Amino acid sequence: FAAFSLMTIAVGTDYWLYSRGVCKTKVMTHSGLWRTCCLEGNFKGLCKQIDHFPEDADYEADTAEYFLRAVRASSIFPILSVILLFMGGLCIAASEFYKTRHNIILSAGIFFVSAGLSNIIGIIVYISANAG
Amino acid sequence: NLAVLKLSEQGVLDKLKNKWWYDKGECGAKDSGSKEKTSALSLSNVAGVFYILVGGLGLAMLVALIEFCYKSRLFDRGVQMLLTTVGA
Amino acid sequence: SIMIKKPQKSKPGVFSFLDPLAYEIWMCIVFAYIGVSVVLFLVSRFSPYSESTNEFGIFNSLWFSLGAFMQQGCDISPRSLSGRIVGGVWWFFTLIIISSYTANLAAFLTVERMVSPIESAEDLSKQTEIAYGTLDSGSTKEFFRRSKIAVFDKMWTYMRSAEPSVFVRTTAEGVARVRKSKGKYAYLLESTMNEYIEQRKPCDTMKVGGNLDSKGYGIATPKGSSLGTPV
Amino acid sequence: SIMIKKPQKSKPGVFSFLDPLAYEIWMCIVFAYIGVSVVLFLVSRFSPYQSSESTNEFGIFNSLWFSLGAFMQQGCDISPRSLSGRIVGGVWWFFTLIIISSYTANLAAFLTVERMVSPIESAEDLSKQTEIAYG
Amino acid sequence: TLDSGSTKEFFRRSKIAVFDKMWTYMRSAEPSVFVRTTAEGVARVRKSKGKYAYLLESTMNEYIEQRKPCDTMKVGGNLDSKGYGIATPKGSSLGTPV
Ligand SMILES: C[N+](C)(C)CCCCCNC[C@]12C[C@H]3C[C@H](C[C@H](C3)C1)C2
Ligand SMILES: N[C@@H](CCC(=O)O)C(=O)O
Ligand SMILES: N[C@@H](CCC(=O)O)C(=O)O
Repeated sequence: FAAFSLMTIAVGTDYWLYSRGVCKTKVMTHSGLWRTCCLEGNFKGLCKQIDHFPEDADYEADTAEYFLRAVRASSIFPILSVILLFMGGLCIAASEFYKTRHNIILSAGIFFVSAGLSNIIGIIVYISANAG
Repeated sequence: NLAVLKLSEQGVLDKLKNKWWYDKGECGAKDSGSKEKTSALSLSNVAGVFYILVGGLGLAMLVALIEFCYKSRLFDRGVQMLLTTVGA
Repeated sequence: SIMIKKPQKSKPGVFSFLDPLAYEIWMCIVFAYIGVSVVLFLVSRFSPYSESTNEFGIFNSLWFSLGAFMQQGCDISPRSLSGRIVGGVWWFFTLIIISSYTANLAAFLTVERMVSPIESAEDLSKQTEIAYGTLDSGSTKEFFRRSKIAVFDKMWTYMRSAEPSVFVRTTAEGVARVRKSKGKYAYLLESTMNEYIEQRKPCDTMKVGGNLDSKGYGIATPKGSSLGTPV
Repeated sequence: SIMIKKPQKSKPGVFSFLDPLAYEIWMCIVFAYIGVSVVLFLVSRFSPYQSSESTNEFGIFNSLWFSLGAFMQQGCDISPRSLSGRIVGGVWWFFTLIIISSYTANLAAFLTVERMVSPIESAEDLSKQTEIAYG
Repeated sequence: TLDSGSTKEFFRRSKIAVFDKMWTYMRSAEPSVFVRTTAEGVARVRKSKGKYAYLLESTMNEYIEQRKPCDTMKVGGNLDSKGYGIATPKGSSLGTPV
């Protein structure tokens, strides 16, 4: 329950990093997942929704700089941790009912393992495309 | 016709070309191409290693799951001779 | 001689051995350590069928992964197929990272010295970024006026074509101007002045390059008086 | 002369760790790995003369494990325990010294390179393709 | 250099000081550092074993490089910008059509 709470908080969050950027064009930045919100300026708390659009030399199918972005600005590996985590929480909740088959709670912990396996990948790709 | 050859003979053209192209090396690579920085390793360099690590974890776990699947429920010493003859 | 602002060099701190990686890598290797060992535990103790036959547990596995990571060997090996096929991955994982570690620590333990900018005044003739001047009513300023070496000629050209005045009125004026220009205004004076300014607090100045010529201080008398030969 | 834009500095990709050694050398590594493990399997389990066959513990899969263990600097628990498999194993040890010491010479230079891409040089794709204009 | 040669005359008339000292060393030579034909100096450098350098023009240099036995080598860069041309007597009618 604590892990599910902390992971859902960390997903539902605009405060992960702090850097110097802009708020809304066309500054110490209260930056998070997609809402690159900001503070300490002309206005404080206008959360621009960000995605990918560079102005490059037209990389055509540069996969390690394109598919990486596709996994970055659509969190699938971070969001799947919540899915597996509550999926295993349902099984540890369903331990009591339908019991005395000595098999079901083995299936539960696999979700808890694999969710952290998704989490570590999400952290790696987030730091990767921050410096990307 | 006689003056241009004097300039070419005395290198005045070389001096002017150096003045108006090479003494104004300003932007980037001409000045900073012969310097050195040591290192600092970032995570963007080493990412596929972690990728291989996590994928191998998943593969090994899948192997054990189908092992427990099979042992919950070569062959014919004999046809091994067939197998090795067709392999040869 | 040429005097500039000394760039502030960085000192190696206490934990100056964790340098050839970054802190992201240091936390990711901890995370992966935990994950690899717990996956090895999960694959080991899984009711194979008797049960206490295999030797692995959480604790054994925790220090097995560490003894595989740092090259110190082990006491036991995985014998099950999936345990071997997960241990080989960790074996491959260490051989990249610790090799990168040693090979880059070999790079950090060779050089610590700065790259030494605009030395020997030729780039002072070449670039347009950092300005420079002399003292007005000064023999050095007159020397660059009358000088005929072409690099000195171009330096005199840049000094006479100045926006604003690169020239100053007294020595301490140019001292403070270089102390506040942050590497954007060089300064020309004489070597004794230069080393005296170097040997004072706050030591924020620095002599670069070599010398340029051979001048000399003397005693000056009016022309024709009787003091000349006894002095 | 042909003027085009500046390109962007292509940082090295995912499978760049195996970069300092050429693919042919990796191929010969895999072949030698298989061959050494199989020959070491052949030396044992060769009717050793009630233990007349299980004198050693080297199965084909145990030898496959031992070779890979010896290659990457962590020796396994078992040892060849008899002659003539060991003048395989010592040669394999000499091999794994000389190879990976050559591997880890300048590895850090191979993970920060950032070379350029240069699409066209002697133009002629300005004849061939229709994409990039020129005037 | 080559005798009766434009390069030898160029080092005679040259006024850059490094070229002046080179001309000084060439005119103060024991024995003659000068040669009469091109292949003479080629063989002299092929037998001097790195004790006698040679000056010629870049096209000659790359042609000697692209032949057997390839024992020669061009070093450094160039020095100036000369040019081959067609030569006519002064005032004839062939000048402008050529
Ligand atoms: C497992 N055990 C206890 C049976 C053997 C001891 C481990 C061997 C430790 N050597 C690690 C290496 C050191 C240098 C020279 C080579 C290549 C690398 C640099 C890594 C080997
Ligand atoms: N000794 C010199 C100092 C100033 C300078 O070098 O220009 C003078 O009195 O002129
Ligand atoms: N083209 C030159 C060759 C000899 C030299 O360079 O001195 C000439 O005819 O004089």
